[PDB]
Amino acid sequence: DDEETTALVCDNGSGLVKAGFAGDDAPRAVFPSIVGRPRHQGVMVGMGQKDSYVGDEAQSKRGILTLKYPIEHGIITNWDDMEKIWHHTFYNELRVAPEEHPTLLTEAPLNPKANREKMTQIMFETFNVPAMYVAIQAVLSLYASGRTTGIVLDSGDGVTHNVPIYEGYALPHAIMRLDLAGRDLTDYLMKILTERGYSFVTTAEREIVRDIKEKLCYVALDFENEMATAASSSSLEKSYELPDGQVITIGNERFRCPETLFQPSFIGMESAGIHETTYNSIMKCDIDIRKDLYANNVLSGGTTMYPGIADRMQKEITALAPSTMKIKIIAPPERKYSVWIGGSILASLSTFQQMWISKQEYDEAGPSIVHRKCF
Amino acid sequence: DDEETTALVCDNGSGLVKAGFAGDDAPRAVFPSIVGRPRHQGVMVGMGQKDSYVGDEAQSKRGILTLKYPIEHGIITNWDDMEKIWHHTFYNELRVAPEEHPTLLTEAPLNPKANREKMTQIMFETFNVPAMYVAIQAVLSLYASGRTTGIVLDSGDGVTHNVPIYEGYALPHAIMRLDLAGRDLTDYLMKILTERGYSFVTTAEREIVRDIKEKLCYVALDFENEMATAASSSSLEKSYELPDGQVITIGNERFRCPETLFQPSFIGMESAGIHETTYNSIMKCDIDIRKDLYANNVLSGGTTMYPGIADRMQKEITALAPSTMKIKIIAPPERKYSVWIGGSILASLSTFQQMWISKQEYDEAGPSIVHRKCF
Amino acid sequence: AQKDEEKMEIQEIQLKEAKHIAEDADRKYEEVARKLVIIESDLERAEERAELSEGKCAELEEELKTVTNNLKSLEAQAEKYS
Amino acid sequence: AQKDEEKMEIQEIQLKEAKHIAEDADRKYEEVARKLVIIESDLERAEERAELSEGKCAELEEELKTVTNNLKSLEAQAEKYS
Amino acid sequence: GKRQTEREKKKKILAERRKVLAIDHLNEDQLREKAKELWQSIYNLEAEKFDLQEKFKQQKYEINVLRNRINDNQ
Amino acid sequence: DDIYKAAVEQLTEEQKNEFKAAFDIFVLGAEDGCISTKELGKVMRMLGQNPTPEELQEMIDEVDEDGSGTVDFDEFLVMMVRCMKDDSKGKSEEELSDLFRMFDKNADGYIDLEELKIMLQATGETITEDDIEELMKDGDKNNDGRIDYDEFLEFMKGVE
Amino acid sequence: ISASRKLQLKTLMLQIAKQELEREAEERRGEKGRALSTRCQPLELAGLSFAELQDLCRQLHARVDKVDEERYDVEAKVTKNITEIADLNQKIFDLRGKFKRPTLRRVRISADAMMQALLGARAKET
Ligand SMILES: Nc1ncnc2c1ncn2[C@@H]1O[C@H](COP(=O)(O)OP(=O)(O)O)[C@@H](O)[C@H]1O
Ligand SMILES: Nc1ncnc2c1ncn2[C@@H]1O[C@H](COP(=O)(O)OP(=O)(O)O)[C@@H](O)[C@H]1O
Ligand SMILES: [Ca+2]
Ligand SMILES: [Ca+2]
Ligand SMILES: [Mg+2]
Ligand SMILES: [Mg+2]
Repeated sequence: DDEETTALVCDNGSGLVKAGFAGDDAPRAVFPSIVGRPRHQGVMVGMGQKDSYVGDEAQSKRGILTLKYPIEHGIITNWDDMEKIWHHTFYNELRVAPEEHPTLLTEAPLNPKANREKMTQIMFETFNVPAMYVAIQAVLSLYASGRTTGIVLDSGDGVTHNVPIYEGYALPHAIMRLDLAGRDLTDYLMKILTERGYSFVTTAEREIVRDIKEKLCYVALDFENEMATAASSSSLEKSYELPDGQVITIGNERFRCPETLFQPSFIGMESAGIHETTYNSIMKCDIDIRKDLYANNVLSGGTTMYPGIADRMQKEITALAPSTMKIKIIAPPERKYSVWIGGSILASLSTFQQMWISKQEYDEAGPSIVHRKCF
Repeated sequence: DDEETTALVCDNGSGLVKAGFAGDDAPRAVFPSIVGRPRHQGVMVGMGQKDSYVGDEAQSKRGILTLKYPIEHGIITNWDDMEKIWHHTFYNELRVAPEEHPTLLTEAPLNPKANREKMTQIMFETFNVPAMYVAIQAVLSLYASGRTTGIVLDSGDGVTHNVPIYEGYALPHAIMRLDLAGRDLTDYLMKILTERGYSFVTTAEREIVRDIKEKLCYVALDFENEMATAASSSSLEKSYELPDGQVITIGNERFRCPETLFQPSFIGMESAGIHETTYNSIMKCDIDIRKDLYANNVLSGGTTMYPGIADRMQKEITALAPSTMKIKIIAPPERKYSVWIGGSILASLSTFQQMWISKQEYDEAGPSIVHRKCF
Repeated sequence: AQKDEEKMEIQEIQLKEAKHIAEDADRKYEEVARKLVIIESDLERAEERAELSEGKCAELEEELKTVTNNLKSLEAQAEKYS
Repeated sequence: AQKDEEKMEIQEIQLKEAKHIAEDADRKYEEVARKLVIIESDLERAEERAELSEGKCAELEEELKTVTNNLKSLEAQAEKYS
Repeated sequence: GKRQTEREKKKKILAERRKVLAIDHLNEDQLREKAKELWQSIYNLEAEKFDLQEKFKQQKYEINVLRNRINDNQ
Repeated sequence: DDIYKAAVEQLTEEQKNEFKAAFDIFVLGAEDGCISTKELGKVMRMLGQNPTPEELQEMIDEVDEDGSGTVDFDEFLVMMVRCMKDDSKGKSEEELSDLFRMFDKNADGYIDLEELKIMLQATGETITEDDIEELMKDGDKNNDGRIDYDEFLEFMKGVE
Repeated sequence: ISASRKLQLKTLMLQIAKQELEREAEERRGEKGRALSTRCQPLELAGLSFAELQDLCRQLHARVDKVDEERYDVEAKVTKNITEIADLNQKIFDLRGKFKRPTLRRVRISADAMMQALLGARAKET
């Protein structure tokens, strides 16, 4: 590289911040988005103890911290912590001053306006970027698949949203946003582990339960048969070693944790599972583009990485859909970073180069410029 | 040396007072902390007989004195005698007036407040030091090892306490203080020696029993096998010459005296041994720092100098702990003075130079300043 | 006086022998301590190498599991397609 | 005679101190040697474990590559089916 | 807030650094003297900017060295 | 430390023989003929001071750094200069950092073989390839072909 | 082989590095002088009346303010960089402190003082 100017494709997310320069294949730095103040007193003098460890540093000292995510469900609830996370991301994980780089944030659909306006105001006043643009997290995941149609189910860690798109024309009346995501699955797993004796309570042990969920849980092809099998044999019980020994054995908690996605009544949510909100999102579309959406169903986001979900979802939709249509579920192996790869592709386009919100435009219309033509 | 001002690192302890200027390797003057008034009448006139011999002088005239320690279990029970001991330490063993030197006392964890407040009031009113600071006896022993984590078992002569520390953040809810220590082992040895015919009763003969304990006793790797071996062969019987002749032969009293540490039921104490209070102190800590504490178990204090204790303790903890974790026991050869070496290191730090309790601060808030920010 | 002279002689002899034994013991202690530090560093290096190898092994296990599941699913789909 | 007796007593005190130093140094040496033996055995076992883990990792790499090739072939077959 | 407050503080500091230039009371010779003073001031500013650039390159090198040391620690 | 040799630079090793002259008053009568400096210091101590053998052992270990057991006069001089240090640690550590920056002209933060070899050539010292690898291992402690500021300082530790 | 020869080799390396540092510092000061002579617009003080002098002073003051803004930005960047360098040096100190603090014992009396006391005034080199 050299002259010229590259764009910063940041992607706030909720659970893992993924960032990197535009035009690559994978994000340069991926690290949890947690800011944890120490909670004990501290007796050693001169140890160089900081007041807040952010990012991946607080996943190693988590034994004496109180980690707290600054993004609850897509929306940002603690602006100071989010500013700290952004500052860390720019200066220590990429080491590029923001004064010389455009930024491309990402935002979930149907989010509060004030969140987006505050985001752009921060990026323009504190970090003082040249130009920033905010994009919907599902259109990027559709970019990365190299398609131009299809209905994308982006089940992140904060919020699961399902944006249908045809021929490049998004259908704003058919977006079905559901707030069940990876975090609720972690909490439900932590709640059902107590049925064997293992109690995880501290906010640090939520990370251990998350690791258990990632490494062991899988989505059952048929729920009742698995419940019957796990209750008779013992071929499912997989063991796992805690960060201090005392291995634990997970029985039928393995496929009961991610089953909450298809039956949100487990955690008390009323709505229908991710297998039926996709069909409802399709049926709201026009009668002539339903075949294409059926054939190009796209999966993205981290939580769709459970082993065996691309078959359960296809079976469910085939049960719901008319018998003639072909149901195909696109599940690329690079699912987790699909949104960021799409963001890199979009930022690398020449046609897109004039859509950025230039700073002089913000100076003339204020932060409310984001809702205007420069979307 | 020259200009400038050096700090006095005193360490009251209970059984041996260790003192010396900050920045050296070993304490300058180490002497027992006993004050013994004469008890007989005295007929020679003009012999220059004093009314109380303190320190190492009363270990040579102990034949006609009644030695009495001024510190029972960490706490100080006889303030006049303790003041006398401090006066001797400052003026005759170091020969430096306290008006020109900061002091750094040490105190066991979980001690009564009044003891600490009276200590600071004495140091500021009678000896009139410029500034004094009180530190917990285990953090210093962790300094001396050059670590920054680890759980330190500081089995002194008065009280055995077990302070776990991680990354410089002490865990106040996991301190397990047990009052079995070297003095109780001396009393138990003096009590089991009577099974062969040797009766030691006088407070002067307690010193002889202490010497026997130091020179002969050792900790058995396996207790039952040693009890069986000592009851059949005679390869263990080691003899020792009293201060007047009449050698004595110690049989299986050799490893039964220090075994009380791992089975406090011998002296009627209910609690569990030093092998199980360490494991309990670890298990109270968070689930993510237990591996580091397992790997960095530190021994300190005088009573942990028994030949063969660093193997018995490791065997016991390995029996208790999960099989995967690695158990390592740090036993530096300079165990006895570990607390004082750590105290010297702490007093020599530049970052610590503003933590002293300056005299004007004491004048403004009274002796209760020690519990405040200047801990 | 003769008793004292004999005692002085034997005391000097045993004193010199003990001092030489002490010198030998100190030298042996120093040498073995240095060798112990060396072996301890070697043990630490072996431990870290083993840890890295085990981590890579676990990652490879996960990858093989995922890809084999994909193969099974695709084979079932191919049979249904025929 | 009295003066030489006093000096003989001093010599005996020095001999006693030499005895104590010799015993302490001997204990030091034996303890350090035993610890070194234990550390050496542990280091050898750790290195053997690391070698075994490396072999396992190599085998896993082979399996992963083979299954990846098979998966690609079946993906092409499924496209033909489509 | 503070970021917009930071921008306002920066521009006000620059305005204060802007000297009150009045030439309605000085002859052409004094005008040339003031021009010489301003040219010396901009010479000092350029020297300071070059020193800052050199120190910034040094600091980038030190940052790279520290990153390499951290990678050694990792 | 350096002033002792500087004032004796124009003279030869006779000073050590002169030292033996002083030793001829106290510790004349050496038997082994090997490294033994504890005797002279202990006899110096025996004139009234408090007995302490740790300092003498430190002195007798400050000479032997090659590890072969041979202690040349140069090792004794190194013991003398490193026992008393005023302008040690290569004067200012800031100068050491500046020279390290000079070493890494590529600004990568890791010193490879080429950088150190070029600096050796600039110095031009005749050092054997075995000695070259000795220096490489002394600096590159983890032996991976890279040297950071800490490794360079450790290699340049006690180097003025 | 001999420790004194290796010490002399290290000293020669240090002196050579110091000489190269001085050479590069002379290069840097020459570059600074050349850049100062180039970037700074020379003062053309011939044939200028009052009004053009006022116009020139105004535009040059504006340019001075602009370059002052740029230099202030670079100064802020340098201050942030040095603050980060100090923070990371403290971090490395935390990662490499502990036992690396200088543990020194004063029982080792200075040999110079001991020789002076025992020998009177005939131990002068030490
Ligand atoms: N391999 C995996 N298997 C199962 N769940 C995973 C896996 N990787 C990540 N997850 C879940 O997905 C979440 C990360 O989702 P991510 O896509 O990073 O969210 P975001 O959209 O905020 O970036 C984690 O919290 C975790 O619960
Ligand atoms: N070499 C030894 N072997 C066994 N026990 C010892 C040894 N040295 C000291 N002790 C015991 O330790 C006690 C001294 O402990 P110390 O660490 O001085 O206590 P404090 O913490 O009050 O300083 C003595 O009373 C003695 O019983
Ligand atoms: Ca380099
Ligand atoms: Ca290296
Ligand atoms: Mg996402
Ligand atoms: Mg103690």
